[PDB]
Amino acid sequence: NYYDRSVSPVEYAYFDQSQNMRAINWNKIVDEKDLEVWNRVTQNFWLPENIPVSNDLPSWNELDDDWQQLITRTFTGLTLLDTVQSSIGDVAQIKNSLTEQEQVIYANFAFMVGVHARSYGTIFSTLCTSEQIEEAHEWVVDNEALQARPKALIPFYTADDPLKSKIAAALMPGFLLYGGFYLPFYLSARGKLPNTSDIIRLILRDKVIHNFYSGYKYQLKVAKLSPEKQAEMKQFVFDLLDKMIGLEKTYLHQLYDGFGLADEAIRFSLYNAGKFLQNLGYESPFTKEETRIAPEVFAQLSARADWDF
Amino acid sequence: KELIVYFSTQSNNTHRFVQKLDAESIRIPIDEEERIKVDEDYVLIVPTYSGGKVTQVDAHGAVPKQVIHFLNDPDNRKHCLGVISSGNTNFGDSFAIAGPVISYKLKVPLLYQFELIGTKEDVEEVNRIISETFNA
Ligand SMILES: Cc1cc2nc3c(=O)[nH]c(=O)nc-3n(C[C@H](O)[C@H](O)[C@H](O)COP(=O)(O)O)c2cc1C
Ligand SMILES: [Ca+2]
Ligand SMILES: [Cu+]
Ligand SMILES: [Cu+]
Repeated sequence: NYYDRSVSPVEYAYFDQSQNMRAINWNKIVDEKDLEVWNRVTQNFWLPENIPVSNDLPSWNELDDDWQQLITRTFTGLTLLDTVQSSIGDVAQIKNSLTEQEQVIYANFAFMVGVHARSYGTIFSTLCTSEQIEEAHEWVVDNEALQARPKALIPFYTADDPLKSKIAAALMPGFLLYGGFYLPFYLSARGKLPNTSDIIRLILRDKVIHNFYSGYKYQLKVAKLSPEKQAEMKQFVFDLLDKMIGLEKTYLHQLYDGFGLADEAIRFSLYNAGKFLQNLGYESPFTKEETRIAPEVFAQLSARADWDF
Repeated sequence: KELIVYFSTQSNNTHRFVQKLDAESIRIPIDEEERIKVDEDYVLIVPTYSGGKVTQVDAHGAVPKQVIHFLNDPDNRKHCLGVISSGNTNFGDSFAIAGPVISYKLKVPLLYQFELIGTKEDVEEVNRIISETFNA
């Protein structure tokens, strides 16, 4: 069989030049889950241009300068995390792929997280001034608590431990941005910036699959390690999440300082930390109570919260 | 005679949730060439795979094809006491919508909704709801 005596180009390029290269085979698929994910993320393609946030101007102009600045700062902070994941995180996963299709799916992830980062620009272009925009960028660069979070993850992407790189790749869409995503849902529960929330919901529809897929591939790799190394990787995950929860809490208490949103934002963050663990195959230690947010804010996330007959 | 019929893809999230429950469970096969016969009353537990499609919510593919094939057999259909559905709230208005779709098609109660492999509380609650469903 050609497949067992050949390597994918990315394997050839970075790991093994002793074998000839095989073209991707979409006709004989190793893992049907890859086809399931590829079909959904490509069929779910969208651009921020096709959501008109001009209809948010009325509700935006009613907000005072402090709230407008909070929104601009929060979203520029999320832009940084998407820039990290698009330019470093998702592309770094390509060479560590178990399957050929996975290599192309992570190329889609990198592009679409790029679209996420671009979408915040579309919102700012419509609502904010040139001064408000540059102020948010200055604020992100000089915010040490903000900078600490991506600075903690990037080393895993550039280092030579594929499993630790994969955990980081799941943690970004699985956890790190939800502290910020609380704000648009909080506002849309008060009928404020409703079209902005439609962009957030399209972003979440991508990130939920990104977290699932990175988590799915992590579980397939760790399952091949000895029981000892599996226990070591589980300890690393809980230790890394503990550290990242610490940095996120520090950041959100500064971000939401004087707005009183930090408590709910952190509970929403921990809710998603629980789902991050579950999609890595580990039990969530968080209770229903300590991950609870206001029903009206959760309603903005989800209102839901061949047949022969 | 407490019994669960469930479906789970290769990711085995729904499988792991069901194996934590008290009641005996039977898996609907992933392979579309394979079918099962169930001749005892069961609660159906299934994940959602519509992928947050919008036309308004597009419920196409919410119910996996293997679950449709299973329910299409009227011998299997008649034994369903109710449906529990799973998914992820980050799919928004498409969250766990396999449940409502099956609830409507079968005329059976939507008993519960959960996420991924479920929490301690989900196990506790689903154990109780299944016990009450079979007793009542
Ligand atoms: C391609 C894809 C589409 C999905 N679509 C939905 C959806 O429309 N609604 C939802 O609540 N969850 C959705 N999910 C989340 C899954 O239902 C969730 O991961 C579930 O735990 C999978 O169960 P399984 O591992 O037993 O197949 C989707 C997941 C994938 C990979
Ligand atoms: Ca999921
Ligand atoms: Cu602004
Ligand atoms: Cu992502």
